[PDB]
Amino acid sequence: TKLFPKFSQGLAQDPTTRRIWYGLAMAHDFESHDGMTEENLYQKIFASHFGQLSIIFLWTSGNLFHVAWQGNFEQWVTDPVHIRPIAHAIWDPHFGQPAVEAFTRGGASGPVNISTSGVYQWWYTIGMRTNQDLYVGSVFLALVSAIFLFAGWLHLQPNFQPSLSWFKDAESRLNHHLSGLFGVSSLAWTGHLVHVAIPESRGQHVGWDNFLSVLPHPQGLTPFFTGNWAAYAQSPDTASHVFGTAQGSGQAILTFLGGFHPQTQSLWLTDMAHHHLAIAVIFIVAGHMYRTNFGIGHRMQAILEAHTPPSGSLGAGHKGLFDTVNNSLHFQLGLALASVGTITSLVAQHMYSLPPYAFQAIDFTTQAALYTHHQYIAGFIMCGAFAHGAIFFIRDYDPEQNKGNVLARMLDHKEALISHLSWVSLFLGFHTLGLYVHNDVMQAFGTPEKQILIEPVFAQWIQAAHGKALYGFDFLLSSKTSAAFANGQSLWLPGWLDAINNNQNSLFLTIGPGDFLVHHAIALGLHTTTLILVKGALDARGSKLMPDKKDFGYSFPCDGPGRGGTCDISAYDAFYLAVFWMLNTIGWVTFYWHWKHLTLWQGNVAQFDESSTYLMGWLRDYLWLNSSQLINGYNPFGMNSLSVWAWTFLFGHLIYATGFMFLISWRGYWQELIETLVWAHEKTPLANLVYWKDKPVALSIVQARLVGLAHFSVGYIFTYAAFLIASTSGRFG
Amino acid sequence: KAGNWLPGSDAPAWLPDDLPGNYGFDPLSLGKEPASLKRFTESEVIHGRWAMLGVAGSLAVELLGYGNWYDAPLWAVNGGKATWFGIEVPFDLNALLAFEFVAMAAAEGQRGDAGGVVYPGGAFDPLGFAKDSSKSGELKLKEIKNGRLAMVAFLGFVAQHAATGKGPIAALGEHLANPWGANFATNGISVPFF
Amino acid sequence: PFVPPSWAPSVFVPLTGLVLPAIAMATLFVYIEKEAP
Amino acid sequence: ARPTWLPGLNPPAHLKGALAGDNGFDPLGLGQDEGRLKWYAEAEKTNGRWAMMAVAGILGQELLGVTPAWWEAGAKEYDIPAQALTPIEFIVMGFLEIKRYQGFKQTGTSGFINSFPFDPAGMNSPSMATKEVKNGRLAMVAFIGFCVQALATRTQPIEGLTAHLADPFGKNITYYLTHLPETLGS
Amino acid sequence: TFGFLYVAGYIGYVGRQYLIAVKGEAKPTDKEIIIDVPLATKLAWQGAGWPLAAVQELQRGTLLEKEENITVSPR
Amino acid sequence: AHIVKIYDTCIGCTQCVRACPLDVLEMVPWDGCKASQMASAPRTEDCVGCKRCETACPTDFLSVRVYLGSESTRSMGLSY
Amino acid sequence: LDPQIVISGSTAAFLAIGRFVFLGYQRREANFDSTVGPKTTGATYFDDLQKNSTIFATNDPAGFNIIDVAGWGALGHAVGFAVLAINSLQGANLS
Ligand code: CLA
Ligand code: CLA
Ligand code: CLA
Ligand code: CLA
Ligand SMILES: CC1=C(/C=C/C(C)=C/C=C/C(C)=C/C=C/C=C(C)/C=C/C=C(C)/C=C/C2=C(C)CCCC2(C)C)C(C)(C)CCC1
Ligand SMILES: CC1=C(/C=C/C(C)=C/C=C/C(C)=C/C=C/C=C(C)/C=C/C=C(C)/C=C/C2=C(C)CCCC2(C)C)C(C)(C)CCC1
Ligand SMILES: CCCCCCCCCCCCO[C@H]1O[C@H](CO)[C@@H](O[C@H]2O[C@H](CO)[C@@H](O)[C@H](O)[C@H]2O)[C@H](O)[C@H]1O
Repeated sequence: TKLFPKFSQGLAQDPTTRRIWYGLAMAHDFESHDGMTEENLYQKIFASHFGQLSIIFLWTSGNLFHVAWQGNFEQWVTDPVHIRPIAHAIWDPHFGQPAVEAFTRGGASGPVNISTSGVYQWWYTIGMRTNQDLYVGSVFLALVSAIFLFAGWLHLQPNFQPSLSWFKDAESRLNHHLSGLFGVSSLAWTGHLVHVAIPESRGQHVGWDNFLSVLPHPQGLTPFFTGNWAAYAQSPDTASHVFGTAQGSGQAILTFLGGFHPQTQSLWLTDMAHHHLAIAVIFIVAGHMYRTNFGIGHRMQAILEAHTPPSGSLGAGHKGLFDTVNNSLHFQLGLALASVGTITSLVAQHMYSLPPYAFQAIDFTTQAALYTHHQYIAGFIMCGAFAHGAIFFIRDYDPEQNKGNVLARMLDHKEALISHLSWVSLFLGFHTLGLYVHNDVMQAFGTPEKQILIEPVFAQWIQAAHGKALYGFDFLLSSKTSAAFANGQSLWLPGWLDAINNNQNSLFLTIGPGDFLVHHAIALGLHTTTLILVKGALDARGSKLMPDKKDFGYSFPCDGPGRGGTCDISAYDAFYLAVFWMLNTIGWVTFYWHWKHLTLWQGNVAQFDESSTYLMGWLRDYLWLNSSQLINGYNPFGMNSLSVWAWTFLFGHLIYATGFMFLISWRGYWQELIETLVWAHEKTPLANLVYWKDKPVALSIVQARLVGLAHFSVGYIFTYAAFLIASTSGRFG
Repeated sequence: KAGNWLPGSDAPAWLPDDLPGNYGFDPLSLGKEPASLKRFTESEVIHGRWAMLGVAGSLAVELLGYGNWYDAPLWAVNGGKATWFGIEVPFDLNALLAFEFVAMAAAEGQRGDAGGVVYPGGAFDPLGFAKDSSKSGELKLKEIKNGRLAMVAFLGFVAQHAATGKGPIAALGEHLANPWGANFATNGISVPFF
Repeated sequence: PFVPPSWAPSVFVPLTGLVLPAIAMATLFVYIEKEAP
Repeated sequence: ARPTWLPGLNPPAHLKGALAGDNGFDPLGLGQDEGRLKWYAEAEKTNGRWAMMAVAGILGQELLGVTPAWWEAGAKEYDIPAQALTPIEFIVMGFLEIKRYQGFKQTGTSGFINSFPFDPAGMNSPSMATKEVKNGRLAMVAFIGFCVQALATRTQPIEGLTAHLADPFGKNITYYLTHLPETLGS
Repeated sequence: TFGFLYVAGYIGYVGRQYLIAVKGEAKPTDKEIIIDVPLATKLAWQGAGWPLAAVQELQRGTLLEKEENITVSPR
Repeated sequence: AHIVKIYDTCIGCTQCVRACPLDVLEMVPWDGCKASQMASAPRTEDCVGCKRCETACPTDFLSVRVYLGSESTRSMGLSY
Repeated sequence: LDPQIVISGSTAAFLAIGRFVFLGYQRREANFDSTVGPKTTGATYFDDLQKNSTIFATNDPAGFNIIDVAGWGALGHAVGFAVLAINSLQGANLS
């Protein structure tokens, strides 16, 4: 039999091409490998994590190297407002001379790509000023990548493999990760800001060669050890400070100004220094909570066992959950993806409205790409969070050990949960779509005053509570007599209120009826996607149509045409259907973010306010209007620098449409077609001398759903990425 | 049973009859679990005893002309010095928190380890009013009824001040001046549509 | 010291785009087809 | 009942007292695998042996009037160029250390080049083994004291001691940690 | 808001009354494809007081089925 | 090879055996049902996984179950 | 404020209440961790890293070992600097 795959004898004995495809697709499902034990499972995962870490630091090293080698960082730092950053050089032998000239720009030697990832603003903010600064960082991270790779090898060796119990010491790992991984890293990052980043923003060079002889503050550590910590907040950078120079600069290293630096339109460095110092203290303290070898602290099992409501409303409460969580990796992975997935959305939300990197706001293409980038990644992570929660129920859930606790009771009323999610999705869809169609008919008939425009009073009321005085609610921070206004009036409100009432920045943009409709469409996306994913998990173990679904696994094709038909009945298929709704939801979010910002960046916000209340406005004034430059990247008269995005735009449409083939036409058609191809090859003279070793067959039922979904997603992403960058960059960049 | 909160109703089974101050009032059945009721029984007495001290203290300050209960801690803000009965006190806010935190931790920690004692007696009853242990039923009923009354009164102090801004004694004087024109129905706050 | 030569793309782009893929595909094709002893 | 680092503390089981300087000090229980404790014991001496020479070298250089301070020696230029020094050191140290490791694996003791143990003068006994560790530990603590005192006081070891002796209460860690601008502004 | 809910509850309550009415018949399925118009008109007019009738069913406990009389999948 | 299991709720209707298009199943004597016969799966190496047997089983839930497993020339239904 | 008085004063209070007030309560809650049981039952190096290999015995009558001193001393230092830092914010110009 064939060697590959070495981890499954069932695959290795398959004489068809399914062996190749399935061998690739089951490589990282360690639990399903032949001869796998629990202890070997954890040691492989530990080794794999070292590999991922080494790739991350190597990928970062490659970015640093190419910007220094081929970028214009040293030129960009001089005039960041009027210089486009360079990502890397182009050496494409297929280029013609017009293409070579078209992509030559920014004073570069030859063709180059413009960066959109914002690394220039990030690196410039944290104190990098020269190409040699980037070169040393690149070599340092390449070395760090090597060390992690060695550690991955080291801990696979006979005397360094941790035992199974080592991976299940929950109290000790939480203490270290909270205090050391989070707390000390944040404390160390405060050291960089106080010692390097802040001085570099004030025109003083601090490097490894002189940082031991430079005083971060004129009073060196006397305020710190004497408790007079307020001395570090005196004489902050003035409003006239020019970033990177000593004119208008101050001396404070810890402040709470609370606003935006007037020139860079980004958060103050002294606030970001005090921010990281504050959480570092909290995280170091929080890391002394759990039991270890020293006789103090909590044991997490005791905490869970205690929290049972005395009235029996939650049944057994949280009894038995410690083993349920501590023994299942899919439960832990589901909690990790759900938490990280939400934080990825939070990063996108807060970075566009509280830009932390100098000159990030004015780079419109970078801001658009960064928000879209992280929202699409958050969407994928959330779908994975529910997928592994569904896998937990099939593989790791033990009904006997979870008898009567909160987890078991979720399955008890799963129909109630699914029924109510179904109602909310239907309600939002009916009325959200209905109002849009009503407004479209009114616009078509020429009566824009007959449409249903509902003021977002609840959201506009929140903005009033934060100090936005436009709506006249005179509430909390919007009223100058409230205690909330008075108490903070000496710490951060003067800066915060100044920024929130500036209508040229993205801090709490003004909202109207156009924002009301879009937000309710977003809710429909979240609820429907949750409905599909939640049903896939709660029904994973069985249903009326298939009472014993657990016996078949997480992913199987179907149960056949009997009992009416069971296509797409597994929990794997519920995730597969939910990915479509995730893309649809994130699409609505990113269209909404992009259109509301393009109108702001052009100064004509009225277009969004007027055209966003009906769906023809989106198609006409957003998709059609902003495609004009994209599709002219190359035309019968020539081409320009946008021809790559024009080409990638159609490239996306093609991959997307190809995915329809794997989703619409199913296996039986193709297997019978391949059988005539097998006949044709064998009877053809001069070709039947050559022969195959793996019998050709059609893709499997499950494989084609993944292959179709992969093409659908890739085409989805590449089409909008090309349009997002091209429309934003051509308009302003 | 000390009475019936809702005449004609049926007393809850889970409320023992001899429990002091038992009027059968438990619309939400919060005391259904015996263990929970035991904790609630202690908390009511402790809450009432603190409320009785607080209401007595709040009224005493304003009756003697030393301000209202709400203005008392303003010296620690503006920069003035503390005063008690007009006698100047030599401590400042940060110092006061030190004595209170240590003092209250000792007393409350000592009470906490007693495991739910609510009628200690002994050194806490020097005059021997409850030494009998048989006639204490009325005294326990009197304590809880005055305790519940004090708890309602203090909520009145907080609620009334948040609406009109005047002290409890000043509010009483204003009600008597114009009972029909000065009450909760005339705040402009309590009833939005009046 | 770090700056690579100006001719680096001329060698590395064909090397990583045409040469290494050819050897990688040949290595993988032989590996998957290889039969167990 | 040997003396222990903490009064009235029975030493942990994994520490038997056989090793030299065994005071039962292992609050984190790092040494509990017999295969690692033997490696750590050898690692303790070698770190101490390098510390003992380093402390003597810093003190000797200062007492003999060598300049600049021990933390500026690298900046100074010598007969051999700095580029040539490292290749010489790498080859020489690589040879000595590789043979240092090879002997340890075979014998389990410490030695030099091809001799394990390296005791030409025949001085060796449990007392000598104990004295080596205690003097070694003191040097390891001493060297870190030099490094930190250079950071804060920016004075050489003997120089710092003289200042403390001259003005014990006026000059100490309390003074220097609150006068970094003055000392570093000179 | 309260205008729509009255009509929406009217329609839903009338349909629920008809569905319960035919469950007692010999062949309920044939009473659903082929509507019993005389009964439907009778229930159509009585639905004007649905909010009163709906509340009284809730308080008497006949609005909801028992958990033990509803089929559910294995768990 | 796929896995085919017969459970003790079989009533011996023989419909699974008739439905099977590869003669994988057969009927054997039994005493656990009125028909005094039970379905058997002696030749699962020829099973292709069509699940026609499950379509034909009257009992609820099924008394014959097919669990698709390792693939081969026979189970993949190849004539080449 | 004088740091020596505030920091030492707060530490003394937190050590005093810890030794004399909450020592009994703290020990009882520590036994609630005994009901669950030990973390691991093994004899490998990595299993040994999860056991109380060293027991910190103390001659104090109440059993106020060094680990307890570090715990209650840390809270006193944390509270002491909070008091000093907040009081420092008074009379601060442009801060
Ligand atoms: C045993 C070695 C030793 C000795 C004899 C001295 C002696 C002196 N030191 Mg130095 N020092 C040492 C170690 C030592 N130091 C260490 C390890 C550090 C790093 C923390 C420092 C950091 C240091 C500074 C920052 C300063 C001095 C200063 C001084 C002088 C005044 C005393 C003082 O302020 O001490 C108080 C402060 C100390 C840190 C001394 C601690 C000494 C004890 C014995 C260390 C015990 C370590 C312990 C065994 C480790 C256990 C680890 C645990 C995890 C198990 C004086 C000449 C001052 C001076 O005037 O210098 C010119 C001064 O400014 N020392
Ligand atoms: C850190 C997070 C994490 C980790 C450790 C894992 C780990 C695992 N997952 Mg999970 N998963 C994650 C995130 C994670 N997942 C996310 C984010 C999602 C949502 C998308 C999912 C959704 C998911 C599903 C639905 C399933 C798993 C499964 C698995 C297991 C097998 C994986 C395997 O064999 O892949 C093999 C890998 C492949 C076949 C290829 C993966 C690459 C895809 C097809 C996209 C390729 C795009 C391509 C590069 C684009 C080219 C563009 C072109 C222009 C060049 C394994 C335990 C499977 C399992 O067995 O669970 C029990 C399973 O069914 N995961
Ligand atoms: C534009 C495409 C589209 C639309 C409109 C819908 C609509 C719907 N999907 Mg579907 N879905 C789509 C694409 C779409 N999907 C795709 C591509 C996939 C991937 C396979 C899925 C996968 C999917 C899943 C897995 C689920 C849904 C669900 C839903 C419902 C969500 C709740 C809702 O909006 O209720 C409001 C209803 C609508 C907006 C539907 C349209 C109503 C029209 C306008 C009524 C017109 C009536 C009028 C009198 C005219 C009739 C004329 C005729 C008689 C000739 C809804 C029925 C969820 C569901 O069923 O929840 C209950 C669900 O679980 N969808
Ligand atoms: C990074 C990948 C890559 C690279 C470096 C190239 C490079 C090239 N492609 Mg492209 N190509 C690629 C990927 C790539 N392609 C892919 C993926 C596709 C499919 C989508 C194509 C499809 C494609 C087509 C259809 C054509 C090209 C052509 C070309 C040539 C255009 C420039 C020219 O005028 O050459 C002129 C070429 C020469 C003067 C000769 C160059 C050297 C020859 C090709 C090989 C010499 C071998 C040597 C004698 C012996 C072995 C040496 C070896 C062991 C070191 C050039 C050789 C054009 C061409 O001319 O191809 C031959 C062409 O028609 N490519
Ligand atoms: C199925 C399953 C699973 C999964 C799950 C998931 C995936 C979930 C998710 C979830 C989620 C994803 C959630 C979230 C949530 C959230 C929240 C809950 C939030 C909250 C918030 C808050 C509360 C806030 C507040 C505030 C505000 C608003 C403002 C100001 C500030 C403050 C803070 C105050 C698992 C694994 C378990 C397993 C089993 C099964
Ligand atoms: C013997 C004896 C005695 C005495 C005793 C004593 C005197 C003691 C002391 C003790 C002490 C005196 C202790 C201490 C401790 C301390 C500690 C443990 C600390 C800690 C700290 C920390 C942890 C910190 C932290 C931080 C930082 C670093 C920065 C900022 C922030 C914070 C603050 C957080 C008596 C007579 C009583 C009795 C008899 C016997
Ligand atoms: C402005 C006013 C602010 C007031 C803030 C009050 C903060 C209170 C913090 C209490 C911290 C815990 O301290 C408190 O824990 C337990 C009660 O819960 C008591 O300890 C007791 O409590 C258990 C439950 O009642 C008993 O079964 C046990 O005998 C014992 O564990 C402690 O003796 C007490 O000190």
